[PDB]
Amino acid sequence: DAEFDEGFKVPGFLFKKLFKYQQTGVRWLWELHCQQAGGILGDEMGLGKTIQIIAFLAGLSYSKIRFEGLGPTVIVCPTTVMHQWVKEFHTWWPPFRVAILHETGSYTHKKEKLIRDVAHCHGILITSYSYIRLMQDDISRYDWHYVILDEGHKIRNPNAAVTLACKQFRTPHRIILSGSPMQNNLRELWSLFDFIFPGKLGTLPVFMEQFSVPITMGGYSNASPVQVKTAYKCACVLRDTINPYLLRRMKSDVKMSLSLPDKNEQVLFCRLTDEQHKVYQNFVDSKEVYRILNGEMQIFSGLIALRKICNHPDLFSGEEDQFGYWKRSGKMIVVESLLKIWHKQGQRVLLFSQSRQMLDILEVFLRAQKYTYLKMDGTTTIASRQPLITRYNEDTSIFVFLLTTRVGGLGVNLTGANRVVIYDPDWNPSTDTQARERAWRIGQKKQVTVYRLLTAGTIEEKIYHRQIFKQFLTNRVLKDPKQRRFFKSNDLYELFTLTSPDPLASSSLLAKMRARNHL
Amino acid sequence: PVPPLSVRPAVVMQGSARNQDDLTHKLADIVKINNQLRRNEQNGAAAHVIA
DNA sequence: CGCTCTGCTCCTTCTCCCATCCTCTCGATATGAGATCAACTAG
DNA sequence: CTAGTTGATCTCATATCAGGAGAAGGAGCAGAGCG
Ligand SMILES: [Mg+2]
Repeated sequence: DAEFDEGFKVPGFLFKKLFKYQQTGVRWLWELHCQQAGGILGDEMGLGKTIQIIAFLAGLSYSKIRFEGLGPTVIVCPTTVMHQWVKEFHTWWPPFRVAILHETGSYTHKKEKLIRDVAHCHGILITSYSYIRLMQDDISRYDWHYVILDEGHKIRNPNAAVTLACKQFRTPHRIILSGSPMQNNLRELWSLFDFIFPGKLGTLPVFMEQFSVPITMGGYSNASPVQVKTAYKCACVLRDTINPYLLRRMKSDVKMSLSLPDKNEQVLFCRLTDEQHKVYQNFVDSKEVYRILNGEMQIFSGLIALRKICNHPDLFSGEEDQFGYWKRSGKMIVVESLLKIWHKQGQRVLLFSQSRQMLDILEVFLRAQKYTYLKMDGTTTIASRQPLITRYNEDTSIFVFLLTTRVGGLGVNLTGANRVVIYDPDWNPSTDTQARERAWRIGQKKQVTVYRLLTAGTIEEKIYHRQIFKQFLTNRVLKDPKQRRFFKSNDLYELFTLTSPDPLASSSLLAKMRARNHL
Repeated sequence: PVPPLSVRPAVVMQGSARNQDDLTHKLADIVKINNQLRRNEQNGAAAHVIA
């Protein structure tokens, strides 16, 4: 057995399975427990965070450290991964009672009875974020011990009802599992750190004034050098502030110690077809976009219309001229070529989409070919989602796995897939990141590559630029503060244009004080 | 109290966009400020902005 | 004789009001994904 | 009983001088009256 500082023992057989970084994470989690503080397991997608949590909880109950050992814990996760958590708990620590609070569930009686039973039995209640919002009256009356939030970046909006619900738990032991705990700006980081440890980053106004405006405003292309140094100063301050409670391991410092196969992250710049280009040019020349640029109307109509046009001209639905015909969209032509090549190479492909309608169009195109597909979007019943994933992970007869990035991403394991193609960019970089890490995970025995399709000179390239800027802003505070300024664009409201190509002894402390001011 | 629509009728004008009564716009402002204030209570906020 | 209790005029604020009825012209004035639930819609 | 399909509904997320008149309050002074 592994013996930690005070009284925490994790069983030897369980400990041996864990990797070096995973047991380092268990150590860190128990140091947080000693401090009675929350934390973020920021390890990227696929590095293993369900296993670290399961091992830490198993050692906490095993070690016998109100609550004797482990109390009644609640795990809030996306609906598609609830049964995944159940399976991992059963395989790794079968002694735990692990009930699902969901319509699928296993209880077949009043839910409130299930919450009461798990609370009074010191079991693990896995629930969804929607249920936490809905059952906040009952979920918080029972003095839970641990409130692990899997994919806790769903709490990123400080004013969302789910966030306010999840911030009602009285316990100090609040954990977030999310390999991307910053997706659009630093408000998200503040929301997460308000959840795990309400005090460190102060009130949201104060956090804005001290960190968000300095750090963000120093990343713009026109930033003055003094402002860049101020942003550096603030980013370093914030990194030091959030260091003890963020544990973020990359797949670069762990890849050598984990034997993952090679990865590629190509970004194809697809070409609008003549008809697609015509529709795009007609729309950017229309009066609606003119009204948008004048501030009269909301930008959403034009933005969504351009995204649809780049996806496929489903605005004006033009035999072999049915709705969604592949040859009318350039990205669909590229996807057809890629699918042909990969099928002749005997490989398995993971085809993502932001839009459900574009997913239906891709599904129709796949039946048009002889490819054997398998689809999972928000409409599929939750109870069948983990089965479906297992199916695609089990038999290699299934060639392509269609997905929406909101359901197909976000914590599922699809290591059976070999190639991954992100068909449509999103405004949030993190959606695309999780979608592309669905394949390159622990258990991937083959070389994976990511093909991220963008239409050249369209709104999609501008979205790619916006999310590159967001990723740079995130890296400025997650990996290093020396981040190069985003210079590719100014990120203004001219994304409506078509531009198709072709003890310290008071001296080290005083030195740090002197150096920081100089910055 | 929110008066009914007959007290603040909304008339379909020549332009298809509906026309709202003055009371309706005032009520919209009241709802906006009330919602913002209620937001600033469920999550704590400085007394200055609340005032 | 100190201290209070009116109280007296007076200046300040403030709020209200300002005929009835009729005619005409003229200017200004989003969209989809996911979740929940409830009705089926059948097995 | 009992799972799968169908609609409604909610949340959430994607960028960039030429009035006047009267009534109510407060102010300062003046005195009366009693400890
Ligand atoms: Mg996970």
